Amino acid sequence: DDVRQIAPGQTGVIADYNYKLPDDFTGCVLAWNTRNIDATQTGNYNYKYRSLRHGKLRPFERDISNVPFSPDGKPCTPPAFNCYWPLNDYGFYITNG
Amino acid sequence: KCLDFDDRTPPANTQFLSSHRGVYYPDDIFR
Amino acid sequence: KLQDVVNQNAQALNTLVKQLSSNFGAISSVLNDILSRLDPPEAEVQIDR
Amino acid sequence: LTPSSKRFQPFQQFGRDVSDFTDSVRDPKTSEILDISPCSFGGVSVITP
Amino acid sequence: IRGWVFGSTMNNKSQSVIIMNNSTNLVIRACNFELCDNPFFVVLKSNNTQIPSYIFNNAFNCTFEYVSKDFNLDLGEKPGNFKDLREFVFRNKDGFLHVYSGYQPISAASGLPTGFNALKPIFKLPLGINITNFRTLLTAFPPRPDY
Amino acid sequence: KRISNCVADYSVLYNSTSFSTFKCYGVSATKLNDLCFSNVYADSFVVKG
Amino acid sequence: IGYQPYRVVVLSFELLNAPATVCGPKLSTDLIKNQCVNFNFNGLTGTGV
Ligand SMILES: *[C@@H]1O[C@H](CO)[C@@H](O[C@@H]2O[C@H](CO)[C@@H](O[C@@H]3O[C@H](CO)[C@@H](O)[C@H](O)[C@@H]3O)[C@H](O)[C@H]2NC(C)=O)[C@H](O)[C@H]1NC(C)=O
Ligand SMILES: *[C@@H]1O[C@H](CO)[C@@H](O[C@@H]2O[C@H](CO)[C@@H](O)[C@H](O)[C@H]2NC(C)=O)[C@H](O)[C@H]1NC(C)=O
Ligand SMILES: *[C@@H]1O[C@H](CO)[C@@H](O[C@@H]2O[C@H](CO)[C@@H](O)[C@H](O)[C@H]2NC(C)=O)[C@H](O)[C@H]1NC(C)=O
Ligand SMILES: *[C@@H]1O[C@H](CO)[C@@H](O[C@@H]2O[C@H](CO)[C@@H](O)[C@H](O)[C@H]2NC(C)=O)[C@H](O)[C@H]1NC(C)=O
Ligand SMILES: *[C@@H]1O[C@H](CO)[C@@H](O)[C@H](O)[C@H]1NC(C)=O
Ligand SMILES: *[C@@H]1O[C@H](CO)[C@@H](O)[C@H](O)[C@H]1NC(C)=O
Ligand SMILES: *[C@@H]1O[C@H](CO)[C@@H](O)[C@H](O)[C@H]1NC(C)=O
Ligand SMILES: *[C@@H]1O[C@H](CO)[C@@H](O)[C@H](O)[C@H]1NC(C)=O
Repeated sequence: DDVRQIAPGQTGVIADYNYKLPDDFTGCVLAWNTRNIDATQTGNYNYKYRSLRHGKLRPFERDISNVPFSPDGKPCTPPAFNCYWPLNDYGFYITNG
Repeated sequence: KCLDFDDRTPPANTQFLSSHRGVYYPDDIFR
Repeated sequence: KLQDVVNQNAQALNTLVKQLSSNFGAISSVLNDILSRLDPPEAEVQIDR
Repeated sequence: LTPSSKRFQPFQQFGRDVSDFTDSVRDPKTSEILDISPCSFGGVSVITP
Repeated sequence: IRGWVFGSTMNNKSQSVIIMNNSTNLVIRACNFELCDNPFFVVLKSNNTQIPSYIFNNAFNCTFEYVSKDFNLDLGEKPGNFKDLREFVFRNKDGFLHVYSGYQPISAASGLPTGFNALKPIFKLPLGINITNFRTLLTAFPPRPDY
Repeated sequence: KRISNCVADYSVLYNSTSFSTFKCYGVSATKLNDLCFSNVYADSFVVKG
Repeated sequence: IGYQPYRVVVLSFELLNAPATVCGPKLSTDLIKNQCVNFNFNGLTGTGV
C-alpha cells in the first residue's frame, strides 16, 4: 500500500518521513513483489519505517536516527507518558493481503 | 583524544564586505 | 478632437486593468488562489497560461 | 560537423549560442570539439512570367 | 585550514560529513561521528611534521566514503603576509552537496581582498543529510607539550 | 455526513489505517495541511475491488 | 482481490471562496497592519499591506 507514495508530489507516512522525490524528478521508479523472499510464516519484522517526525523530510534526504519522540518536542524517555519510538516494524507474513 | 584549548579569546565576529566574490559556473554548458 | 484623444488613452489603460480578471484556459485568474492550492508542477501549467 | 577551435573544460560536453541552439559538442571517442551548423543557408527566389 | 564538518546536531545523534584534507590525501567521510568539541590537526612548528590527531572519537552506521589520490602538502610555518586565497561555495540541494572551488594569489596583510573570481564545480556529493550547522577544522602548532 | 469545526490533521491516520487508493482532485495533497476547507462532507460506502 | 470488499470514503469541499470551519494544523500569529507582510488567511496566501 506504500508503493503509490514513491512518486513526486505525494503525501503519506513514507513520503513525509521516509523518502521523498523532487517535484522536478528525472528518472524511473521500479517496484516488484517479494512475498516469497521477504515474508515468513512466523512473520518478518526486520524491515522498519519512521512513523513519527517533527518536520517533513526534504527531497532525497535521509534520517537514520533513533531518538525518542515527544509531540511537545522536549527530550523524553520511552517509559514516560507521551514518549514513543519513531520507528515501526513492518509485519510481513505469508498470509497477508 | 578530544583535547581542549584553554584561555581562548572570543572571536568578536569582525565584519567585511563581499566585494564581487562568490560567482560560480551555473551549469555545464560552454558559452 | 482633443477630448477624443484623452478618452482613448484612458480607455486603453482601463481595458488593460479589466483584462487581469481574464482566465486564459486556466482554473482562475487569481494568482494567489492557484498558488495556495497546487504544487509548483501543477501550478506551473496554470501560471503559464 | 566541422572542427572547432573552442576549448572545453573537462566538465563540459555541449555548447550553445545565444539562440540556445547546440552548436558545439565534444566527440566521445576522440575528445575533439566539433562545430554543428545548419544544412540550410540559401536565399532563393523564383522568376516566372 | 584543513576542511569542514557539516551536520544538524554535530554529535552521534545524526549523520555528519567531514571533508578534511589530511597531509596525504583528501578524505570525504559521511558517517555518524562522535565529534570532539575542539577538533584540530597538530603539526610541530620546529619539526614541520604532522603527527596523528583526533577529529572524532567513534564512527558507525556510516554511509559515504571517498579518498582522493596521494599528494604532498607543506606543513611548515611561513613568514610574511597571506599568500593564498582559496574560495569555496557550499550548497545543499536535493540530497547533493555542491562544492565549487577557486584559487587566487594575493598579498593582502589583512581583510578580504576585493576582486572577482569564478569558482568551478569540483564536487557533487550524494550525502542526503540534513545540514544546518558547520565547523571549520584548523591545524594547531603547539611549541610545548600540554600547551 | 457533514464535518465542521475541526482540525484536519491526517497524520493521526498514520499507524492506524492504510489506504490502497488516495487521490485528490482540484487540490494538491501536499497542500492539504496549509488550507481551510468549507462545506466538507464525507460519503461512505462499500464496493468490491 | 478483485472480489474483495473495499471501504470507500469520498471527501468533498470548497476552497478559498466561502467561510471555513475545518482547517489544517497551523499556528496563527498576531495581526500586523500597515506593513508589507506575507499573509495566510484561511489558506489564502499572498503578499501585501
Ligand atoms: C589520511 O587519510 C587516509 C584515508 O583514511 C589515510 O590512508 C589510509 O591509511 C590507512 C592506514 O595506513 C590504510 O589502511 C591500511 O591499508 C593497508 C592495505 O592497503 C593494510 O595493509 C594496513 O593494515 C591498513 O589497513 C588505508 O588503506 C589508507 N587508505 C587510502 C586508500 O589512502 C592516510 O594514511 C592518512 N594520512 C595521514 C595519517 O596523514
Ligand atoms: C534539520 O534539522 C533541524 C534540527 O533538528 C530541524 O529543525 C527542526 O524542525 C522541526 C520541524 O520544523 C521543529 O519542530 C524543531 O523544533 C526544529 N529543531 C531545531 C532545533 O531547529 C530541521 O527541520 C531539519 N530539516 C530537515 C528537513 O530535515
Ligand atoms: C575509443 O575507441 C575508438 C575506436 O577504437 C578509438 O578511436 C580510434 O583510436 C585509435 C587509437 O588512438 C586510432 O588509431 C583510430 O584512428 C581511432 N579511430 C577513430 C574512430 O577515430 C578512440 O580513440 C577510443 N577512445 C578512447 C577513450 O580510448
Ligand atoms: C555518542 O556520544 C556520547 C556523548 O559523547 C557518548 O557518551 C559518552 O561515552 C563515553 C565512552 O563510554 C563516556 O566516557 C562519556 O562519559 C559519555 N558521555 C556522555 C555524555 O554520556 C556515547 O558513548 C557515544 N556513542 C557511540 C556509540 O559513539
Ligand atoms: C619529528 O618528526 C619525525 C617524523 O615524524 C619523528 O620521527 C620525530 O620523532 C619528530 N621529532 C620531534 C621533535 O618530535
Ligand atoms: C545503527 O542503526 C541501527 C538501527 O537504527 C541501530 O540498531 C544501531 O544501534 C545503530 N548503531 C549503533 C552501533 O548505535
Ligand atoms: C499507533 O499509534 C498509537 C498512538 O496514536 C499507539 O497507541 C499504537 O500503539 C500504535 N500502533 C498500533 C495501533 O498498532
Ligand atoms: C479501529 O478500532 C479498533 C478497536 O479499537 C482498533 O483495533 C483498530 O486499529 C482501529 N483502526 C483504526 C482505523 O484506527
